Amino acid sequence: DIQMTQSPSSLSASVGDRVTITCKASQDVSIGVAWYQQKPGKAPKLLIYSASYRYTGVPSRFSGSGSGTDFTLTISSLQPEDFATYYCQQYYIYPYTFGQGTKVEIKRTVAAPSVFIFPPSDEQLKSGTASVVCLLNNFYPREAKVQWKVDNALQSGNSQESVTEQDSKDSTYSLSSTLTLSKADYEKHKVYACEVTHQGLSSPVTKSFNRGEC
Amino acid sequence: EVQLVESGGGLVQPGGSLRLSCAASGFTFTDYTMDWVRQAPGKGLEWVADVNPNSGGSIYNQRFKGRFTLSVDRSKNTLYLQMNSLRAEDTAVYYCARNLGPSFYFDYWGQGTLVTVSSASTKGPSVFPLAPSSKSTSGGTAALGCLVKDYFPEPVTVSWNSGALTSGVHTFPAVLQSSGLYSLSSVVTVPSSSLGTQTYICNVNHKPSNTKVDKKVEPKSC
Repeated sequence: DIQMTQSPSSLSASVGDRVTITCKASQDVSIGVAWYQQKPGKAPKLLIYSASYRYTGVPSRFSGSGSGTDFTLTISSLQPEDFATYYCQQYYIYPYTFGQGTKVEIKRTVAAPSVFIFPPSDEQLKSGTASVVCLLNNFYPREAKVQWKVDNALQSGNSQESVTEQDSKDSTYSLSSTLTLSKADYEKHKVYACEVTHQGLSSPVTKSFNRGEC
Repeated sequence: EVQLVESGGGLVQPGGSLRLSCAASGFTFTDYTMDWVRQAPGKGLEWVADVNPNSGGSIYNQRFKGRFTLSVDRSKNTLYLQMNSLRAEDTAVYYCARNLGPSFYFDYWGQGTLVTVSSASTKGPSVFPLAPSSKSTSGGTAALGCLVKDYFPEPVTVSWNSGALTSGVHTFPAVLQSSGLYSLSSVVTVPSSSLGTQTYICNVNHKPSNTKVDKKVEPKSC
């Protein structure tokens, strides 16, 4: 069937910048191409059809061009709310295939994360486990490293982290890292700390607490 | 206004069955054709099928023939996707979408409904407080929250103070633990001067297990 390949797979651009996304069809599809925008947790929205027609009500900054095998979607002036995955699709030839999508993120001024730590609740302890949570709030860029240390020993394989989708209003991210141990293991140690490294921090930041005191 | 509301998604075992519904409104339902497009977790989009509400004729995507059946009730403006012999690979968010032109591009999509194909049992979450303390206070800002742990399947909804508190809230994407159960945290930052003066309750709702929990999060010494 016809394959639709997009490039780049992801990109970061500043507010006000002109952004160009490409989509290559494995064979001539004349002008039977559409573009869609999909924001986190929302359903896709039609932006362009017939390769160059902006759909009714779509912001003017969105436009499409091309015909044959090379198509392009252009955002004339990127806005904070434009963080999303953009997909092209060819719709004349069954099975009406979509491209893999291009992730667009907004490049903003560097912002260091505020770091907060939460000891396990006494409630969870009586459940047999202890989850320690470290929160990195409202930062940019997305890249950040969180390292857990129990009595100064670096942890591995016992933590998981989650990052929020880029904020559509101030383009920042937040991240949660959860260290989980059984109650038995948790009570065999004293100092629990998360060390955070990020571009906005001149030096790593460490937040910690003593089990016996929390 | 134009709206497409899907429903019927949920957890089903491999080889199980499910029926998704799409209630249309705000336009002459019979003047267009309707489709279903799906998206597996963290993947792209895949067209599923199209149906003409005037003739009932439908076109399916190759690999879905035999287990997916499209139908429509031109008396309620509703579309249906009957699914049988479900495979693990069928786990995805299924979107209902309107097809205006003769071509196959869709101008309006519903919010979608999640279908999870797994043999794992439904389990309600434990809800633990992420207590605010000096350890979660940075000047005029303090953080607090709730840890929603060990539930299945997705999703869970979390609100603060019955939706009264929305600013400063961050409900993180769930993570799948090794146990096969999901876990997520919801946090909120508030001015430090409001801690001892305001009550903070996280309202957790896990529809799949028909469980609803409220948890008051109080400051702690640490």
